[PDB]
Amino acid sequence: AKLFSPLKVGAVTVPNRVFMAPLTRLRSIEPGDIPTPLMGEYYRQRASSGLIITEATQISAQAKGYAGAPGLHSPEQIAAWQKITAGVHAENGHIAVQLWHTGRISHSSLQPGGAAPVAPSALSAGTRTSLRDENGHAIRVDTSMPRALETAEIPGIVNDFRQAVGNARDAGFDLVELHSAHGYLLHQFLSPSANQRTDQYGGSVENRARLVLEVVDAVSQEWSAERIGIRVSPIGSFQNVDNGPNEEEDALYLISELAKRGIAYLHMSEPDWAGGKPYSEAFRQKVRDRFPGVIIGAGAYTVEKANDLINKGLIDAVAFGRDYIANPDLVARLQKKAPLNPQRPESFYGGGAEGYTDYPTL
Ligand SMILES: Cc1cc2nc3c(=O)[nH]c(=O)nc-3n(C[C@H](O)[C@H](O)[C@H](O)COP(=O)(O)O)c2cc1C
Ligand code: NA
Repeated sequence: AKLFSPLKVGAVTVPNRVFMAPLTRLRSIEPGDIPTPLMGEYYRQRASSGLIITEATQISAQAKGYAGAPGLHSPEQIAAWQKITAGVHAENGHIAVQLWHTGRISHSSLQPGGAAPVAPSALSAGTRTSLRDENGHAIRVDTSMPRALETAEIPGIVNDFRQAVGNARDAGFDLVELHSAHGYLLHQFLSPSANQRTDQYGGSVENRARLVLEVVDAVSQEWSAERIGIRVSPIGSFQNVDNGPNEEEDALYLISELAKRGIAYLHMSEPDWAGGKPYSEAFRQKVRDRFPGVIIGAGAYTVEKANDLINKGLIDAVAFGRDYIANPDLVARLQKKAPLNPQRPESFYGGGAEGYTDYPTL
């Protein structure tokens, strides 16, 4: 029953702890990377969630690495998001925008001027991203070799997160979630496998965490620390980005730095979903010891797991991913122990209403 009780999340009080994890769906309008009324209906259908966390959204045009992913850096984008947030709030829902810079998980055809994408170091991501073929359908393509950011360019990255959070506030969102996970730009700097820099942003864990903490500080001053959430994936390997040979201690360092800044929540994307070893309770307790604020757990969660960890005080809420794709009233289904619709993975990425707004309620 506690999974269905209210929770204060920074400045915002949500009615339950069944959260919608951020899910890239690649249905935005190109050119311009504009959210659509169809996306608004998708999110409106899921506003019984205690907190919707949007698909990852570009902080700038440079941030783009997927065709079809939305932006929050242009007046067109802001206007369209404003209708989405209004739609969710008119269902008495709550909504946070996940903000990313994709870094080296990108393609030069998606970048301003067709230039190479940026990263902490000029090292191939060794993975693929999603473009659109001439008929508008998602296709997987090798990422482009990135250019290493100059030291003097790091403030511009911070400044672009800062402005994007300003726009998130103007656009009506309740919170923002910094995307510091899954091998995108912030995680690239955190990871010794993607970051081989020789300036103050590479090497030691203090140098590697510096950018993400500069971002947290800037966006907290732009809006408020109690409006800032962050998603991390600091244990295991994700999209070919690992967390180095001291991953547990390094993770606990970052978590303690985040706690010092009073942020609204810590959202941990666990490896049990991808194919790694799941968090031990001893690790979870070390996290909790360092982070007394809201912790969101994610990745292959049962209701059993959710109750267990919530009743134990180790997490405060759970973000459901694929089950939210297929079940707009997931909250009701979980309370009533009803069954779930089956997922149609062939329509997760790209397309239109089918596999998106056409999953039914009880
Ligand atoms: C289609 C799809 C899109 C996703 N998009 C994002 C994203 O934009 N940002 C992010 O942080 N995680 C993203 N994820 C990871 C999920 O948010 C989630 O954490 C993961 O799938 C495991 O949780 P689950 O077992 O409930 O699906 C995505 C996953 C899927 C399947
Ligand atoms: Na040089």
